[PDB]
Amino acid sequence: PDHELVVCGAPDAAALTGLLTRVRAAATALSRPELTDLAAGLAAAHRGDVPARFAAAVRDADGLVAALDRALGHLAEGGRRLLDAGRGLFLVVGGPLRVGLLFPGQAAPVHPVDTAVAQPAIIADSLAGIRWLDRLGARPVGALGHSLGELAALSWAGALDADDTLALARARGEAMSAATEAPSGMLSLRADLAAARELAAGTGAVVAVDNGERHVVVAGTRPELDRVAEAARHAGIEATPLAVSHAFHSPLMAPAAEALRRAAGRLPWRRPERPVASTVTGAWWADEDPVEVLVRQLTGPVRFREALGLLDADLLVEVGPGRMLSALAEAAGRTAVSLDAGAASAAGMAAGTAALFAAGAVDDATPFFAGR
Ligand SMILES: [Cl-]
Repeated sequence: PDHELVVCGAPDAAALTGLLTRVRAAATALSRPELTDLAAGLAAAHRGDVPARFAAAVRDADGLVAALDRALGHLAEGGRRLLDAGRGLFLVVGGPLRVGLLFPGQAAPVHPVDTAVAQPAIIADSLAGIRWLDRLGARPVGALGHSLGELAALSWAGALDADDTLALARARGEAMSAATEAPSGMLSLRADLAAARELAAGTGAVVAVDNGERHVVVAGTRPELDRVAEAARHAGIEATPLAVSHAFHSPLMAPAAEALRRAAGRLPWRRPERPVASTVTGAWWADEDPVEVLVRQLTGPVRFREALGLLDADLLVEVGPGRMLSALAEAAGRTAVSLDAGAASAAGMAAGTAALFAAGAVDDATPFFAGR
């Protein structure tokens, strides 16, 4: 892997200080294979009930020394909690913390693209992510899925098996690409929901995605989006056209409901057994009919702002390809990191697994070192 995961722990903060000091000494000027040994040994020896925890995703020994120095300096001034998702560095004394999951939708990297291809590809990566959390015994407090991601969240929560979920994603991708006729698309506004509704009022365009206080996407035909783009310029609101050929999350997707209602209606749906904050309802999932919810998801808005606000969590882990949702979460002042499931680069796997270990949501990092 291009990044190594280095974890360790101790019974308390004083003991962790002593260990990190020894590890720092042992790490200086190690070659890459030597660092791998040091890391693999630490993961084997520091797993189970590990009261005070450190985890970092590092490119080399000098990155490891830099991480240890930050953690040591933090401990030295009496700090008990350092969570730097953008540097893959996590220190927690006296956790566990509450961790929530984020499942991305399209517009996510596909391991513009045809939505019939992208949807099952993305869901296949998210389902691989779920197999990783399962291999780790991860205990998050709940999940949300943005758009297409609601399907992966529901599969994580036990509402639908992996094979039926992937089959649904294929059928949904096919239905959605079958729906539009007249040129249409999406326009992202750097503005809140009320400002977007003011710009869209009377234009024909509607709110498609409510991401946050500074990010709301509207959808409509091309003449409708041009009216909003004109209004946004006059109001001094920044409007960015999206590279998509369909309105999504608007009434122009209604013709897909027949095909999707059929596909979804044959499946063995179960009640979710874990909490899911829905971006269709903006509420906790509480015994909804999943078919009716998936059908109105075609035409209604993505309620990501509302769903993220429900998910009470100190740290969020994105389980899917790319890092779109972690970027949205950080825009809301939340702490988030992505596993970047399916990527060529191990960067996200290392950083995401480090976050899950330091937060106490997984007890054993050894699966990172298996089958190299
Ligand atoms: Cl394992």
